[PDB]
Order: sequence, then structure tokens, then C-alpha cells
Amino acid sequence: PFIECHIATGLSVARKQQLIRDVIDVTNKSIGSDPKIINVLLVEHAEANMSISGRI
Amino acid sequence: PFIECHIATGLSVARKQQLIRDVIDVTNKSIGSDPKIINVLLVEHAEANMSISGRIH
Amino acid sequence: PFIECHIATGLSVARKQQLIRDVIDVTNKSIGSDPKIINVLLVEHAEANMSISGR
Amino acid sequence: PMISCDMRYGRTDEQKRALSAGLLRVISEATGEPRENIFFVIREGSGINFVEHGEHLPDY
Amino acid sequence: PMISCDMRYGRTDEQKRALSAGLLRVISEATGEPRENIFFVIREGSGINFVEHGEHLPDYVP
Amino acid sequence: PMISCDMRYGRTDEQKRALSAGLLRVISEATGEPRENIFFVIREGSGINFVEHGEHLPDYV
Repeated sequence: PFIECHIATGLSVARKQQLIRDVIDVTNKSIGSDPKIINVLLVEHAEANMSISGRI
Repeated sequence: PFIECHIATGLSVARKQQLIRDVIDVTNKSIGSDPKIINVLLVEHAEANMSISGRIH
Repeated sequence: PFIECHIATGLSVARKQQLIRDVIDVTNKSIGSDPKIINVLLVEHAEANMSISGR
Repeated sequence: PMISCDMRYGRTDEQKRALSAGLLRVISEATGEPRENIFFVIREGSGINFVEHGEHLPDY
Repeated sequence: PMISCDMRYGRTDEQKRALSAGLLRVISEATGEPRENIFFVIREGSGINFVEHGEHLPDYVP
Repeated sequence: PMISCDMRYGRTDEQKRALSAGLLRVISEATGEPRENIFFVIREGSGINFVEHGEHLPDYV
């Protein structure tokens, strides 16, 4: 698994670190993948550039 | 449809909002997908970080 | 081919231009694709935003 | 410019080109970039591979 | 927020909803964003398409 | 670093293996990062899913 998370900017660097630690963990537990092969990428975006379910 | 658009920096916050609203529109019109299941992610880059058809900036 | 490279921020623009050329080149050599059909997207991230092998 | 569309499998070749013409046009106008400089790729998958509103989607 | 997970083919439907259930939770938990405001997509390929540490992975076996 | 490559289905295993090798060398030489810190993924689809120079590509052969 190579997970890429796109979220709005604004979270503290600490909250982002924990977010990545949590995704590695939640993946390993639900898919049984060795973290050695789990790769995570966190990328922030301005709210303006993100449209979910057609909402502007 | 989840459409990700990688464009060059330079458009206004208003033109980008119009562009998002337009890919959604043209998607729903060609694929018939409801806007409820359509997602858009606009991401700008510096021209130099982009190469099309092997061209070097 | 559309190659997207996620690297740590810090390289100079000159070096990034060389890395783009290098990607075109090796893609043309290992796969045989004419550069005219090769596309490259270089994207930079803060070391903190990248985790390889659960690290 | 580069564009990507992750969709459920099932759309016809005709729909996909109506999609590409539609997408190249708008990106072209907004970007000032001619259609030929817009790379576009479509990625398909099972309905369960897509999750909208907490619910996985049914095959198309 | 949008989340994508590129992984080898083979994972069961059960494993995928467990994955999504978990991925959306931690993301909504760190973002304070509701679940209905999260998008997730799984992309699949052959193991040969997945290169870890330089070695291509063998096809996934469920 | 992480690299992804979207291209038509059809490339052989030998080509894919030479592709990652070439790609991991240039990323290493440019970033300083070793092979152990580089992840690479290939994404395939038929010709119709790829549009170049304003035209859908024929299936790869």
C-alpha cells in the first residue's frame, strides 16, 4: 500500500505526524501489510482547491 | 469520477473556482455522473516542475 | 508514460531540470518511448510529510 | 497540464472521448495552454474500490 | 479530503471496507472532518508493478 | 521519495524492471537517497484511457 492523503492545510506539524503514524497502523491492522511495505504521503491543499461531492 | 488537475500557477482564486465548477459540469454532462459522486482536486505547480511531451522548460 | 516524482523539498531548480531530463532519458531507454509521449511531474514535499517503509 | 480521472470500470470508449474533449477544452481555456499540451489519463476499478460518503460504491 | 491507496490486486472486499473504515476514521479524527466529507479510492496493479526498496513485489496472494 | 508511472498495458516484465532500475538511479543521484528509500509504482490501462496531443492512444503492442 502507497497511501496518499489530501487534506486542507492548517493542522499542526505534530497532528500531521500522528496522522501518518495512525494510517500506517490502521492499514497494517486491517490489511495485514508489514509497515516495511507501507508508504504514506501527506499533502495539504487550500480549501478552495478541493471539491467533494460537487460542493464548491 | 475523481479528477485531479495539475496546472501552472497563475490563475485567480475566482478563475480556479470557475474551473473546478466547469470540470464538474463537463464531467456530469459526458459521463452522466451525478455531482454527488464527483470529486475534484486542483493543484498548481511551477512551470519548471512540469514536462509535457518530453519538453524541458 | 506519465511519471510523477515525489521528492523532498530542497533541490535547486537547475537540479530539478536535470532530474526531469534524466527521467525522460531513462524512460526512453528502458521502455523505448519517444520523449514526445513522455510526461513528467516533479512534486516537492517536506521531509515530515513523507513515510517510506513505515518510518 | 496533466489530468487524471479515477472512475469505476464500465464507461464506453465513446463516453471517455467525450470526457477527454470536454476536459481538454475547459483546461485549455482556463490555462491558455493548447489542447495538445494537456496529458490525460483515465484509471478504472471495481465499484468497491471507490468510497463516497462513507459508503463503498456498487459496480457500474 | 481525498485519499488514495495504490496496492496490489488480491485484497478481498472484506479487507477493503476494513481499510476504508479505518482510513476514514483516522483522517476524520485528525481533520475533524465528517466522514461524508471524505473521499477514498483504491488503485490496483500486479505485484510486478509494485517496487519496494528496489525489488518488484510478487503477485499478492490472499 | 515515491515515484508513480501511468502508461498503457503491454510493457513486459523486463522493460518494467529496467524502468525501475533507471528511475531509481536518477532519483538517487539527484536526491542523495538510496534504493532503500525509494518506492515505485506502475499503473496500467488500455490505450483508450490515455490522451496525448489531443488524441486517445491505440492499445500498446
